[PDB]
Amino acid sequence: TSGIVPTLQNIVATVTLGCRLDLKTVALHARNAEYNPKRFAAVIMRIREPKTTALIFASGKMVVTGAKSEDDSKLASRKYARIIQKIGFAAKFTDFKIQNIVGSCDVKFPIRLEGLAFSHGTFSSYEPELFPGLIYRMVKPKIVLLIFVSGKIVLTGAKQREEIYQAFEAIYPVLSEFRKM
Amino acid sequence: SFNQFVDYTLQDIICEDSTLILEQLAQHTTESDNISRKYEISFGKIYVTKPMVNESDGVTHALYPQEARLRNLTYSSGLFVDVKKRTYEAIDVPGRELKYELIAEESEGKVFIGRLPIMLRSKNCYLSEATESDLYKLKECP
Amino acid sequence: FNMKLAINAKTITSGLKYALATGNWGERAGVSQVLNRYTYSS
Amino acid sequence: LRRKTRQLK
Amino acid sequence: NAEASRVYEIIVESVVNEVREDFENAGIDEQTLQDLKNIWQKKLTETKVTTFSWDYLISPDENLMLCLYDKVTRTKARWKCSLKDGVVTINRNDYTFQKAQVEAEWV
Amino acid sequence: LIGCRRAEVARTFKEIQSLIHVKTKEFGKTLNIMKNILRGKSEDGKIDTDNMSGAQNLTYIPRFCSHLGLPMQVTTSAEYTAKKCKEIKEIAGKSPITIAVVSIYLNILLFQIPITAAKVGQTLQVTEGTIKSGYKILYEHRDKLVDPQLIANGVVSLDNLPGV
Amino acid sequence: GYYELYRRSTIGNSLVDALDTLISDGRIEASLAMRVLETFDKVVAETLKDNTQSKLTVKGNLDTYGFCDDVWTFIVKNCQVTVEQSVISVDKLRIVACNSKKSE
Amino acid sequence: RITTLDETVGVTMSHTGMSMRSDNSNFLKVGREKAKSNIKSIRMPKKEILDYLFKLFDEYDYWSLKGLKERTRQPEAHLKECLDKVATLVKKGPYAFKYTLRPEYKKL
Amino acid sequence: ALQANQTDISKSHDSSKLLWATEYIQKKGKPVLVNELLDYLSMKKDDKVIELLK
Repeated sequence: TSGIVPTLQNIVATVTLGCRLDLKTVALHARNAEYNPKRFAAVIMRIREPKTTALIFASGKMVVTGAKSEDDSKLASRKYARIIQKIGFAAKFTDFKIQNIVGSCDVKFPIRLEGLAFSHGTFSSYEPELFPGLIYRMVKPKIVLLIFVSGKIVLTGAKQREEIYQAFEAIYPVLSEFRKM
Repeated sequence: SFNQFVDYTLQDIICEDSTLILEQLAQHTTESDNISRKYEISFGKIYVTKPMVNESDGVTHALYPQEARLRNLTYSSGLFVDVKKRTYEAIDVPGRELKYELIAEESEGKVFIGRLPIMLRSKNCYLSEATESDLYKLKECP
Repeated sequence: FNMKLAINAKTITSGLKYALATGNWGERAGVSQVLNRYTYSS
Repeated sequence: LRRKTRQLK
Repeated sequence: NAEASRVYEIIVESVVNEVREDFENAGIDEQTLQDLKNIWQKKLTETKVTTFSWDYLISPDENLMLCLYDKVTRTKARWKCSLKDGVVTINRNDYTFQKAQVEAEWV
Repeated sequence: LIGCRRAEVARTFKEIQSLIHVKTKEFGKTLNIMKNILRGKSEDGKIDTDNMSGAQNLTYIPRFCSHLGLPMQVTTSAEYTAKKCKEIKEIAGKSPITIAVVSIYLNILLFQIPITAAKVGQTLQVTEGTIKSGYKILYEHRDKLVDPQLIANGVVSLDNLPGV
Repeated sequence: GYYELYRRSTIGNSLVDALDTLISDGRIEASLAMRVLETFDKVVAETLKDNTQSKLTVKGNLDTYGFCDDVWTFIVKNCQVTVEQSVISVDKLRIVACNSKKSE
Repeated sequence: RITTLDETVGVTMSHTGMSMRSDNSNFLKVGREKAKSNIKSIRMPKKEILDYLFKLFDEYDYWSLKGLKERTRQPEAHLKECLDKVATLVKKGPYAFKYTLRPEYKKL
Repeated sequence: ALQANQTDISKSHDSSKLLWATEYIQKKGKPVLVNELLDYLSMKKDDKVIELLK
């Protein structure tokens, strides 16, 4: 009905290796590493071809972010695992789960945030003195949407590409009902 | 009596215990913490406004006796006092008297300390400067 | 340290208002009475 | 030890 | 660079003036200071750096900067570094700086 | 904050923070939790009305105008300007505090009251740059931000509004 | 404590060469050479901190970055370096930076 | 005589109660003064802090927990394991509340 | 890197060596000859730490 498919900006994925790593050695022998114990208890590294950032902990846990697609995230995680293997630590690809999906879109018209906050008061939370965007907590699917006056919608919380599309399709009518002028 | 009180006795009362000084001694636990501080709060002059009322929404406006009587409001004015906040510090060498010195932190503003009821036809009331025509306009009996 | 909380104006305001509204000259009795307006001489 | 906070008149 | 030459002269003078006390502790003769000064100066002039009075992993002729950083930050593609009290060698030429700003883009 | 809103005397986040030393993140999180609890108990066991809305910028204007010492006529004109200011999409997204402050400043310069933006922003704790920027947006629609009755009676016309 | 990165510079490398040549000649003790290096760090730090006022800026594209043990390491490729005037084109500039706040 | 303010009452009261303006005073800012400073540390291997603790004990034989956290610059969670492994706390002795090396190794 | 990281058994103080020896002994199911201890710490000759352990 809407005719516009929201585009996924970010992908947060989690992977495990099952082996203990030496952060000092990884930092010294890695091209792009940032090991600051005072700052954080993990090594921050980044790769360019996928344009992604990975946080690697001493417990063998890796958190990949920045991927624009599920297969791109898979490729980035595989390359990270290969980099660690080349470093020498016993790292094997294991459970890779996407824990967060972020998407964006625009409805191409202004939206009455006060009207939405009054009509749908069980799901919306509008406090314009802190953030200039209404927060809508859709219950099914369980997702959080940020609605702005400029007609831009940000979706976050989905674990799969289906949930975010379903949420946008379910929120489009109530958004259209509250168009300014 | 009321005029004398408001004119002089308020300042006299505030000029008795104006200074309150709290001293935090060295509290010797390590050689890197041996400075002793002294915080002083002092009251200076006192200012009194004209009778005013603040509404529920937070808007304040001048109050007249007729409106006070009709609205069950207290005919009173606000009291303000200048407050000086000083802080001294000294090196607490063991077994010696201290020499408190200002640490270049001497803050100094008017602080609201309550509302003083105002006797009618007094120096601080609106009707003391009102003529017969002014009283008739203000709905007061000459 | 917040001066707005260090100094509570309600102390003075409520003390004076109570002592004047009621005749209890504290925090003697009958110090304050409702003015008689039955007649001018009264 | 002292009370680390006292009033001087 | 005149400033670089002056700083280098200051460094060598300070080193030779300060090492004397330690040398006397070791009981080495005075002429060793002259020998060290001469050899060091000859090395400096031999380098011909400036005019003088006398993959995913990590693997003179290479340009190199050695300094201290006061604060480094980045914004999603850009790195900004504030450096101070450093010395840089570029194309066999040596320079010294009290402060420096690095503004790079991480492609 | 919830009580102030429920009493139609709603205050602002900064105003409450001036007394209670709590940072914005914690304050907002706690406020949201409390609102959810109140809604849940209102359903299971009213609580909210039009006042429960967040912006409600109309309620702030009288108190800000009182702080600045402006007359009630200027206060009413500022209320009208703020009420009509929500029709502009370029300003409706701004904070209600900024909307009210900009409307008040516009009416101040409309009535030529000798109060500069440097003092308006100092008294209401708003950046002077922000005030003047908002004035720039509202100047392009000044015509819809002035009371027809006022401009017809002639207390002041559109002319008394300098534009950059 | 003072960092030893200055030993990698031209002056530090020349000093190391001279001290090692004298060590090979046998006229200087190795511990004495270590003492010389320790004093060299101090003198270099003090003179560089107190006797310089030039400012230079480098703009380019980062090729590799890293941080470890409070020691930043950057590699800027295809960069322009300006001092006080004249711009210098550099194909590859390596930067190693230690913390400004000396670690005691 | 007392001084009376002739300014508008609202203008005079703008600084009272819940005001938009935030206080800029620095008086009695003890919370800020002590909260600004904060530093943490990493779990260096026990094999080094253990010798460090032996030399510290040689320096002094009755050393408090706060002083130990300050000097060793270590978290209490990790510090307690080694401190219990090597030393013990005297609770009833005159030097109460002070960790001291166990007699097994002290009597040497 | 790990070979370099591994620290020489020559600790700063003898008490550390004794404590490590005691822990290593306690983590054994059966008594270990002096040969195992020598393989553990690189002190083949008679050591004051060994004497203190006795």
